[PDB]
Amino acid sequence: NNPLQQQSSQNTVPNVLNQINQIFSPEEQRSLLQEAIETCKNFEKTQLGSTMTEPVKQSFIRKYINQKALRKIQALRDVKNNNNANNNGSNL
Repeated sequence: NNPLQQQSSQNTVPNVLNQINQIFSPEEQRSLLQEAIETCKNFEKTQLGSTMTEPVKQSFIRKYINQKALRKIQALRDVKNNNNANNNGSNL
């Protein structure tokens, strides 16, 4: 009787950026973007408090959103027999 807390497979899952429109609604994405900007200021206060270029901040937001998306996907992975699917087809 070994203890069980959680278990999830780890692997590189590419082509997840295009799935951001399926994982999150655009209205939600806009809110997340605004939150990410505020988060960037939070990051700025702790580290990197000087002249910063725009792409590094943009990359930080993209990484932040992607990490959050992965957590959400993992949260939905907690249900068994649950996976993303197109759910579009026709029987003919």
